[PDB]
Amino acid sequence: DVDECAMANSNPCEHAGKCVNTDGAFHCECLKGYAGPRCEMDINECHSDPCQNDATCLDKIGGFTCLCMPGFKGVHCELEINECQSNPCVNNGQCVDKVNRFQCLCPPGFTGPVCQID
Ligand SMILES: *[C@@H]1O[C@H](CO)[C@@H](O)[C@H](O[C@@H]2OC[C@@H](O)[C@H](O)[C@H]2O)[C@H]1O
Ligand SMILES: *[C@@H]1O[C@H](CO)[C@@H](O)[C@H](O)[C@H]1O
Ligand SMILES: *[C@@H]1O[C@@H](C)[C@@H](O)[C@@H](O)[C@@H]1O
Ligand SMILES: [Ca+2]
Ligand SMILES: [Ca+2]
Ligand SMILES: [Ca+2]
Repeated sequence: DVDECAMANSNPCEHAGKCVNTDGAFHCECLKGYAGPRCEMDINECHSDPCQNDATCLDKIGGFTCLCMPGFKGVHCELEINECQSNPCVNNGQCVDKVNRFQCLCPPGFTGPVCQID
């Protein structure tokens, strides 16, 4: 048998996989996110569709990241930002939290996006 893990100048496994010599061939212990007989395959962690609310899943090494639609947040984009948190309405306007925006319900006699015009 040839020791592919010892006689090699560089790792015969891909992606820093750990070479384990066997009789007639060799084995590769793959790090997280890699698969295949030589760890050559990058696992697509986005195949399970983890991102919610029409977010876009980007495949990463041993994981993923979600690009949220505007107005959403969280690991899976499962939360909605509350644009009313900053108290945008003035003149005692009531703030309604929408997706990626707020709406100020103004008391009669006031207009404007945040009820700033008497
Ligand atoms: C397939 O969908 C799952 C829904 O939650 C998701 O967990 C899976 O994600 C992975 O799990 C969480 C993250 O921390 C890991 O890095 C990732 O492998 C997804 O693949
Ligand atoms: C927080 O308040 C500001 C105005 O002060 C507004 O621009 C933001 O949209 C709101 O979320
Ligand atoms: C991925 O990103 C999200 C935010 C949406 O714009 C999708 O349409 C896109 O494919
Ligand atoms: Ca061998
Ligand atoms: Ca991946
Ligand atoms: Ca919102």
